[PDB]
Amino acid sequence: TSDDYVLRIFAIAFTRKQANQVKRHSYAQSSHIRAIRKVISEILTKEVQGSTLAQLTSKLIPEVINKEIENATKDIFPLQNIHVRKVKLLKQPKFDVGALMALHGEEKGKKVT
Amino acid sequence: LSLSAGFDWTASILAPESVADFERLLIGNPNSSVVWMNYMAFQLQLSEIEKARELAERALKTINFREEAEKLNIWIAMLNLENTFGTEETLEEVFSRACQYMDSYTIHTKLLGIYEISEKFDKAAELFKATAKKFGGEKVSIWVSWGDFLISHNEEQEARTILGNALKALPK
Amino acid sequence: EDISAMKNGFIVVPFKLPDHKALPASLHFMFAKRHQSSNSNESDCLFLVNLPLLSNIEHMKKFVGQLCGKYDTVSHVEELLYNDEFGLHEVDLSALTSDLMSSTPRNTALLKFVDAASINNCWNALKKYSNLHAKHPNELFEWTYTTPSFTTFVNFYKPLDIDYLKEDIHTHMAIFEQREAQAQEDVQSSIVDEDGFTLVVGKNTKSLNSIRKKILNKIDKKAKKDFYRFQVRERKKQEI
Amino acid sequence: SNIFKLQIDELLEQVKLKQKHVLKVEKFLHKLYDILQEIPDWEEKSLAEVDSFFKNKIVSVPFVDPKPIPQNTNYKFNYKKPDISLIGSFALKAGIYQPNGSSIDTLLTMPKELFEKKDFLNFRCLHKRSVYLAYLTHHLLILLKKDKLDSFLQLEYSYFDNDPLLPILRISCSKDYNFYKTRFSINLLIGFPYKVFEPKKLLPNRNCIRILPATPLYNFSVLSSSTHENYLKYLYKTKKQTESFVEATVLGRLWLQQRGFSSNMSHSGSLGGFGTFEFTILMAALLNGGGINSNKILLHGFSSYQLFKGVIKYLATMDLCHDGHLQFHSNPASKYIDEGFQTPTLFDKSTKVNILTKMTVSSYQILKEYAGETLRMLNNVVQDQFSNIFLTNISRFDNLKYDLCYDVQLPLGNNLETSLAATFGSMERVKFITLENFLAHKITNVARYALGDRIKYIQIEMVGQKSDFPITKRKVYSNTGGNHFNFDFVRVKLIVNPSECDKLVTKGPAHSETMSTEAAVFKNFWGIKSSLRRFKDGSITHCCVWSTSSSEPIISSIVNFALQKHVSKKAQISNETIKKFHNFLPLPNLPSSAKTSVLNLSSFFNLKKSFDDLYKIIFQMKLPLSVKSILPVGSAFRYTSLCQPVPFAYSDPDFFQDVILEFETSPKWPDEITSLEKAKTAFLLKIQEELSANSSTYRSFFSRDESIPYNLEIVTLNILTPEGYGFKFRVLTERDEILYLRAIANARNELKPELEATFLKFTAKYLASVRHTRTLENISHSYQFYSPVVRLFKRWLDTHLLLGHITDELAELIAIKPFVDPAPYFIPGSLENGFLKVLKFISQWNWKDDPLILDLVKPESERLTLAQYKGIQMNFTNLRNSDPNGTHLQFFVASKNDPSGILYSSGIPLPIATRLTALAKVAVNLLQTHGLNQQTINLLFTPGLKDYDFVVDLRTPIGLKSSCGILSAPSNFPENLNDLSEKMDPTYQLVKYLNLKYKNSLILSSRKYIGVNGGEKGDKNVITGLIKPLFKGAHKFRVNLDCNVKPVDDENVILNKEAIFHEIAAFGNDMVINFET
Repeated sequence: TSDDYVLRIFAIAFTRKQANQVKRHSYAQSSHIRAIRKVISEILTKEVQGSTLAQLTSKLIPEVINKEIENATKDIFPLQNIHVRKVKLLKQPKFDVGALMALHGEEKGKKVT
Repeated sequence: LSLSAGFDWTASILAPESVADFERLLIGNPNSSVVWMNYMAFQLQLSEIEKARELAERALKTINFREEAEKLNIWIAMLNLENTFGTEETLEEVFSRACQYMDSYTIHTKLLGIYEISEKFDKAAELFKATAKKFGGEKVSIWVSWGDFLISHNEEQEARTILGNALKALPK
Repeated sequence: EDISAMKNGFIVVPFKLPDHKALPASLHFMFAKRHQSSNSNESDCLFLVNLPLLSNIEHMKKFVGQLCGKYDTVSHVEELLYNDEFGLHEVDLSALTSDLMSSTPRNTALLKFVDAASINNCWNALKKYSNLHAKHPNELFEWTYTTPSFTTFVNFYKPLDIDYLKEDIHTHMAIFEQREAQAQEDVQSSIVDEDGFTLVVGKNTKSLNSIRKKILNKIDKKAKKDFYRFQVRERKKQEI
Repeated sequence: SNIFKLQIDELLEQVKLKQKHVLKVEKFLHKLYDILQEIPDWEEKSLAEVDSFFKNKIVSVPFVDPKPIPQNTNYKFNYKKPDISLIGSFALKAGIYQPNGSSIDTLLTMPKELFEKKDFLNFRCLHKRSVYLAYLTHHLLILLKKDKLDSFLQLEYSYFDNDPLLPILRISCSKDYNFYKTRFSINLLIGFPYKVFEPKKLLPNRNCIRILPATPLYNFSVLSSSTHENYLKYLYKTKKQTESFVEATVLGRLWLQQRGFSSNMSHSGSLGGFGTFEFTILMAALLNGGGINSNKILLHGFSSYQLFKGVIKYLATMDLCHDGHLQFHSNPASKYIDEGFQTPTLFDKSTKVNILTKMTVSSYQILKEYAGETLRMLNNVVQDQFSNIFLTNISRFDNLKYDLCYDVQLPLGNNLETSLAATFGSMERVKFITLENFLAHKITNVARYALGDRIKYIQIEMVGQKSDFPITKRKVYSNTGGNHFNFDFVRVKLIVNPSECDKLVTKGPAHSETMSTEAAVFKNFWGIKSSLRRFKDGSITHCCVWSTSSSEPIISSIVNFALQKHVSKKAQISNETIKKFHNFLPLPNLPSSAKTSVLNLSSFFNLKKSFDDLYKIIFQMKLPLSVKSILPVGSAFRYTSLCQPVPFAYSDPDFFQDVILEFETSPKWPDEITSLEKAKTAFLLKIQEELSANSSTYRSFFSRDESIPYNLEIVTLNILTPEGYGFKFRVLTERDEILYLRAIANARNELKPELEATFLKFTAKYLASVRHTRTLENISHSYQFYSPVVRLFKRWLDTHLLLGHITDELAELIAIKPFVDPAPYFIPGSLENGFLKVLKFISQWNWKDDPLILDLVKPESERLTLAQYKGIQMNFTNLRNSDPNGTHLQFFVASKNDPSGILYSSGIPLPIATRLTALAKVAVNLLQTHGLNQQTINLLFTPGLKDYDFVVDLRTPIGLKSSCGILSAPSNFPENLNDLSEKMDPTYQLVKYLNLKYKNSLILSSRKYIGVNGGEKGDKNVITGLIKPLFKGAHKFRVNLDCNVKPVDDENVILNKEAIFHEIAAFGNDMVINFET
């Protein structure tokens, strides 16, 4: 992220059969699988760099990202069960309390006598 | 009291005879083709054709896009510049570019004049044929001007042939 | 003040300016010349320069009315063409991006008249109007500057009527559906030229205008140096 | 590296002294040496005899306090021929040209027979020295008269390195032997022979003044007085060994001067003590060891950069004051000891002399900061730093160099109050020889303890301290001093720590059954204000609680009480300058606004919380296209709004805050633009509609936006939050960008420059704006003071009618550079320090030839790499190639967000751009001419308004200050939302609209924020205009004149000023009141 959170993302999807399908299986030949993984890599990279971690998790909750994937991958091949499987945080920057306070939205004590 | 600073419109806070003097003129006169052309000529008189070429490029952009007449001064100036000091290819590049931005037929007419002034009769005849081919069906002036060119060079029979071609191309 | 007309042929048209408390016989001059053009919509027009601020049609309706009464001439006006005093509409961006919905100086405008009888009547009257300043500046006319447009314009922070917007969006959309639908059919309709040449149109293509713009916008690796007896003969030549 | 090599040489030759002035001086002082040998000897004299001998003479002995009294002066006095010698940099031939002038140090060694072994006790030797100097001056003067040279020589006494215990004679030349043009002054240093006194007795721990407490300062002076030639011999060897000794030395000298470091005493108060000698000694000490394992750090084969670089590394990282000290042998490899003496120490075992005695702890810390600060610059490879390292003086202004400055006026200042004089007392005369030394420690010690972690560095300076006095006087005389105290007053200079500067409560030692020593001093130091309090965590600690004020920092309050309680109850402490800046910031009309600190961003967060509530509503709403995201991009969302948000204060221009709405990608977007937004507007209608039904408590309406040129149909939805906050909603579509890219492609070549400008605003408004807010808000957390100063900076632009042409981002990108690029200064930690730094930059910035490129990053990734750096650099050259004079573009601000560098700085007229530089240049000059004060500041924020060709006064029907949320008021939105316009200021739209009409003729300006700069009622605004040179004069008429003109001849016209004055008047309607032409 632009705030220097290095993350690792894992995206999972599945092939689906068309409405008028008669073939039992819905396998895809490799050159889709290679072109699928490319567009998945592009969109995931574009979103994370173009969003802060606080902004990033904001996208995760509605699962918007899967929908752009679904639209992005619609031409190449119909998919199903598109999901961001797992998210890892490999490295963190120097901690900033001020930013943390903003994300969570000082106090005088009481005389002991 | 208050802060008062003299207005500076020439960035000084940071007749023409030098590189500076024309630039100081261009501070207040960005739309004057005469000032630009005067600083075109000074560079050419200094044998600085390359510094002259980059200049009119600045002039073509600096002048307001609505000042078509001022723009025409530069385009004619470049046609004179390339014709006198350049080669055939660069003149063609300017010539094609000049027609792109401005009324093409006007640009054709000016180059015809430039060739006549520069006594390049052979190129004038060739451009007459091309100009007549593109605009002969609409413009009578090109035929009259072309007829004037041939009659001036004692080619009466060619003029008669050209007049016949004028009738064929032009509307009744 | 003795000046009545400018040498290239623009005639002076003086005006008395409104009295305001902030600004306690200051005048405004416009310049006019008869406009000649073969274009029908530009025909019977009067070229005008140095217009007052926000000079739309109905202003001239007052002034032409004032001139008509003073000089007992019959003159009537349709419209003031090319009144872009802000320079807002100089580029038709709709035409620029696409052909559907749009098949398409400064401080000046073209004033159209009903007939040649009106324009010459006004133009003659406007000469007599010009001569007035030299003799009798008092009898000049006063530019009111106020007509219902200014109230709309001066009221900058006025919300738009949602109901009006909803109707407008619906109409503009629906016409767009008709136009785009017609275009897509046209491209994918098996176009064949008079000499039996069938145009190639790709799937998802929507506009033939798109096709032409693309065309305007837009062996050596397979060759081998060493195959032919002549080639190695060249190689044999350069080898020694 | 090679670029640094050549740059160094250019600096060396530039500052190289001219050899002619050298030959001029050797002509003189060689002859001066002849004069000295003419001086006769003298016999043994008691203090009574020398006093009588000097009683009638104009010359007076510069005896040091305490002056010798008849009882304790039993030792006699005598004079004999000394050993004349030359020392200092001129001895090493390492001097440079100095416009202010340099000094030549001549050493006079006292014959050993003139001393006893125990003359280093109770100033015995020093009093012997003083009379010797006086005897020289007496005979030198008469001989000077004999040789006629007195006509152009002026003689006076002075203290060496501002050392009161070491008076010296100075010779200077006033306007053949006349060396005035040389700009040199011969200093007569009266030193002692080597090893007259046992150095072991003169160690810092030992004492030499009987009263036992140690006497490091006095021990230093006498021992240093006895060790001068020895070091000269030490330096001379090293200079021979390494070829680049001198080159490195001058580099150190130049760096020290720019940072205001001198060899002069620092316990006296002035920042200094570290000069060329100390730099040379350390470098020499590094040239015989330096490491913990006694390994070599610098090699004799090193170049000047390597020698200079190593030293800067050496000081920056190793500590010489608290933990660790260095020992070396001038006469043995230098070894770094882990133990520290709590004071800057450079021990010399050979001479038993600490060279860093003159250093103060406070000065050392700052010195270490600068060395480390420069070192990161030295390691930098992306940007050239030569000029910043060597060609920038940061000592010109204290305020730019120090965050907060407090002037303390001591009482009874023709001698200090009896109580204050009483505090000084016996134990401190032995410790601190002078009260100005003692008092400075007293101010520092109390100040450092009281402030604690709130500050980083503190400097105490006694303003108006002199070091030279006439020969007729024994000691320096200050006007207020009356020979008692050599200063006018003391100024306390601070480098604040933004992280904990504004802490409400100063935490202290935790409670215990038995009061600890730390708790005791805490309670005693704070007295009554000391308090024991509990916190929500349950801890019990001794702490004292402060009160925040919008007008001053907590740093002000603490120092007044602490200094008053401990130093003197009569002390007067005043820093009005910071107060006035605080006031110029708008005071929000929120609860407890005055008590808030300017570092409180509380109002801003509340706007987000309201937005978050609205944010959730939109997402759950069902629309044909799912919402991809809602991005707020407002000024308040990046903590830069000039006026803090206030509920229902809709008169504020920035009240309505922009936000970007993005849907999921779809292929059904219209392919014609005019349909596209009309499709976008259709979406807003759903948002307005269903929001109205489900959430009636939210009110909403639509508006017309024309910021993007020729895109006249983008409609924005205005939402009035029940909290009293407003937002503008606008739809972004992925097709939108390419459609614009479509437009430029097919547009006519002549029209293409126009369209790309439209695209430029498009990306500036929608695409880059998102990145701009995102980066700025994050970095702002690290840069606490950035948010207010940029607001004040914008406030300053508004007063001078400049915001209307300067886009807010450009101001923000302008205001942040002192934070991201503090070099050679530190990061601003004060509103005063930051704002003046912004102005200081703009004055000295050559926009015509120097680009502006920012690393919008937190303090030490996304750092600009060398490839990107040059990539931006060629962009500036290419643009300046087409626009050398800079007419079309003026300010070139670029960054990772804006690599083009033209995004936020296009369309600004050249006259405005020059004003921005012009105003700053006047501003800094005013500061130089007149020190910062209430008058100068009040000038900084007032507009002249005279230079403008015509000036127009406008007044609003009602005062807008209250509705702007400004405390010198609405509580709900009007029932009819048409009524909002009744409480708005239309002038900023008036001027913009009038600008477009008269672009070819007039440049009109007005004040954007009427509530802030519209007087007490916030109801007065002014429209100021400017005529170009062309239409100022008469012109031949033409169709393409495009201006409102008056004929003069049958082919000549002139501008119609009066009708223009009418049209603006009616255009303002009742708003206009008066004209001034």
